[PDB]
Amino acid sequence: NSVPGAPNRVSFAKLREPLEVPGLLDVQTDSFEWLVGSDRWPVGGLEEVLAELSPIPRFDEVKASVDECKDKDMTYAAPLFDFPMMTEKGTFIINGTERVVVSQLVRSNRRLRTVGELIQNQIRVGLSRMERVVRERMTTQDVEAITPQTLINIRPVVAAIKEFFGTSQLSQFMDQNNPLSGLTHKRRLLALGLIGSLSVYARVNPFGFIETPDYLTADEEDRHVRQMVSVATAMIPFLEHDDANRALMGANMQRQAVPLVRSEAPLVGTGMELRAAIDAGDVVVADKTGVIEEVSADYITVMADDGTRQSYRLRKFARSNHGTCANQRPIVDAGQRVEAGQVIADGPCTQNGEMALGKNLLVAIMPWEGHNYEDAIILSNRLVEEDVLTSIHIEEHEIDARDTKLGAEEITRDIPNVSDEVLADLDERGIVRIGAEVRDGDILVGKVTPKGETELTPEERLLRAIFGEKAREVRDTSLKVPHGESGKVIGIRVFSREDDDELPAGVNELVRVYVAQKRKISDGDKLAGRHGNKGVIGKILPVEDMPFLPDGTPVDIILNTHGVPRRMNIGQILETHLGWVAKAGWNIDVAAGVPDWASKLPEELYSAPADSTVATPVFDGAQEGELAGLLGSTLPNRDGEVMVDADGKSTLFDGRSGEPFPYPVTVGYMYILKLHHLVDDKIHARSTGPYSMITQQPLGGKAQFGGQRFGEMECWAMQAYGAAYTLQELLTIKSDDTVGRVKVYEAIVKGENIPEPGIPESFKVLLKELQSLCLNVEVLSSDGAAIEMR
Amino acid sequence: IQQYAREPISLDQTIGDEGDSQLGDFIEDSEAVVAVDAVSFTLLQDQLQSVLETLSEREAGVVRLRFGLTDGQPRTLDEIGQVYGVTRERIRQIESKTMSKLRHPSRSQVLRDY
DNA sequence: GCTTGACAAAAGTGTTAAATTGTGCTATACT
Repeated sequence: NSVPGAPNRVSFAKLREPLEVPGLLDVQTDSFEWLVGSDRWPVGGLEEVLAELSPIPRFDEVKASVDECKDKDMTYAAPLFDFPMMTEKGTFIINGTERVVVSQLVRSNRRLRTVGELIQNQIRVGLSRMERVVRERMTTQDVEAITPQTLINIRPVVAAIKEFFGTSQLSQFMDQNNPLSGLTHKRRLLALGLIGSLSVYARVNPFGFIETPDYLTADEEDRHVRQMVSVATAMIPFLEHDDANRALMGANMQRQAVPLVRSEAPLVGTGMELRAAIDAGDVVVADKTGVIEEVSADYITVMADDGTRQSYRLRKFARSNHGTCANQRPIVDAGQRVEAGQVIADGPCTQNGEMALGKNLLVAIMPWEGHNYEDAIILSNRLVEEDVLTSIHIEEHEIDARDTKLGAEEITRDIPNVSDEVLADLDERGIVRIGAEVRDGDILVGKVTPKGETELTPEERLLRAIFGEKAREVRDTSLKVPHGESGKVIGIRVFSREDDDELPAGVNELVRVYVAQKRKISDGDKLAGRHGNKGVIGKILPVEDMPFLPDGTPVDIILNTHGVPRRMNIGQILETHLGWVAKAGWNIDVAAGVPDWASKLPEELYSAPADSTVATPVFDGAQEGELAGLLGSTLPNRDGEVMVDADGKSTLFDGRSGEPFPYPVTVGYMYILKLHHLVDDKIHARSTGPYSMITQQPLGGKAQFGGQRFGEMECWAMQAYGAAYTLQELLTIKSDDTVGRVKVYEAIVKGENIPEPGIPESFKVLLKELQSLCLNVEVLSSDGAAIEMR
Repeated sequence: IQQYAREPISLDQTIGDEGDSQLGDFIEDSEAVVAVDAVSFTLLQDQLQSVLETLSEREAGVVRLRFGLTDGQPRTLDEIGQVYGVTRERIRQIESKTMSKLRHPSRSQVLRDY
């Protein structure tokens, strides 16, 4: 509303415009403007700290750009006499990683300390600690040799600031798998009940007292007599009908979604989607009114009427913090007029300027033969063929060459023992070539380190002489793709000491590999709606054998009814009917009737075409009576005929038997999301792998191969069954027996019986620990009376 | 110098960050025996032993001593010749003929995979 | 089948120079 690029989404809300709807990111910016004493932002916070200790002020332009810092792994900072700065998204770059500083609430009704005051208080510790040395410095000498520099080492100042952004509970890595998650990470409040997010229209006051819209002071509430909703919560349509606990649970799952390749916008939403998307910052907004000049996937440029010229480089397939793709798309064309604050390009999870965290799917609410049993879900194979729920994921891999105790690490194509087929995908330097396909265990970068003395086994050398392969003097340390990962190689970042490249002391070269993969929606993944309902994809049925409407129109997913009984989640059923209304279109029968239910309604909402979008703001949206009338006017599909009655039900035909389902089933369109954690990442398996050093218990480091951990509670159950051998096997020859585990592996391959377990290394170490404590533990055999484990 | 000035970290330090698992138990003992190899190594010994049964008795003895399969100690040509009572040069001549015999495909194809 | 001598690479061995390492020391008075 009142935005040039805004699309056309009709609103039911019976009340007028809410308010200014203040810039959601301002809270993080205003505190920084004060702390830095920006001209736009009266004594500045930066100027105030020095006044206290004075006596016992400028920053130079930023060193490198935000894009440059995230690439070079440095910190976005401006020297002060390097002071970290804040970007347009209210974030910091510390050593190449995008970070956010949460705002603490530190009461004394309660008051919160915004980021500015937070960074200020950390400054004081460095000043007092730095001034403590000044006194010792200015006292320890003859005098008149003292200068300000010699008297002051600024180490405590810089250390406190660098030590604050890191290893601090307030400063956190920016959670970004979708623009909403990053937006709500900012504006989140913290206490030393402990965690909560800020109100939508909430506007903190200069000190940090929450002001609610004119704005009212906290103490001012006593003097004189939608604001309670957060950003994530204000996007749940039909929020009033769902339980409060379900709402919060539904909000958490919205910031848990992943960006889809197509990013379709919600069909039944609320007014917040537009303002929420552009404020997040992951969308491109025209700065000044004008017109575009040329549009390419790489950049968009607009020729302003003013005569100036601005351009925008589009993030393309940039990896997020959690591996999500950050692709931007251009929505405008050539010869198109634009306005200030209008959307130019779509972000990851946005379409035409509003948050598109999921897709709209046809839903049937029948229990379909136990395949949707109790929380699980069944989907049409269409969602795979049509890439509707497909999402791209990007993984980063790293390996470096540095100086060693023995020699110098060297990465090259030459590997001690390999076939030319594994190297078939490596270039000269030994790093995988761009655009290559990599399976589990393949080589990404070829590296080698010195080794010696070798002292090779005689049986090893005899083959060396027979086949004439000289035993090389160096050992293979080459980067291989982890177990269970696969994809294409997007790009490589090589940093070499030879030319330029400030790589830390010892490092001589660095190369990073970026791998990305299209992830088709797979059985096992997690989906969820905005109301807190979530479940695993239990099965995916071929589009053919799917319950389909009389059109022959197969339904996408089938949701079970059992969650509903006294678990209220009532809203989820409402957006399902409103979803079918929005998809099919309607034309109320108001010629002489003007039905009583539409009396409160606004004009011209009476008629809407097919596929229209709808917005029902949370605490005043579409009301119940109106929804019923809309199902009465539900225009036909291509050849005039009705698919959904006034009950939101239809006779579905079982696509596997052919006979219709005896009862009318509720069908509609619901907005669901693909959740963050996927099967591919969660499945693990191991037969043999790495073993810890101190304790021989198995551990999974690189190339995951991690071992499942058999706790005491599991041991309790094993004891309860009476399975003495299964328990002993798990605790001795599968975990700790340094000699047993290898013997059982040898036994399996030979096919011979499994050997007899030995002594768990854990227990052996136990005796030494007791002995180290001056306790003389004695094994006390029945016959020899004294045994050394050996 | 800047490498020398580095100070070590604590293994007992907990880096679980939600999970309370100390750093110590995350180090992979690299010397620990690889289960598959100690078996394939015992199978290579067996494969070699059989491959030697084709050679001459004197012949197998030389190759063994030269690489020390039987006594784990390699031997100079002089040393090998002293046990067989021959010149050190002849010992060199013997090895060559038997390396080309072991290079004969019959005895080698099996070993290439190893 | 095997040995000889010429011979060069390789591995020891002793002799020296360079470097590294360890210890002593600093005098206004100062607790």
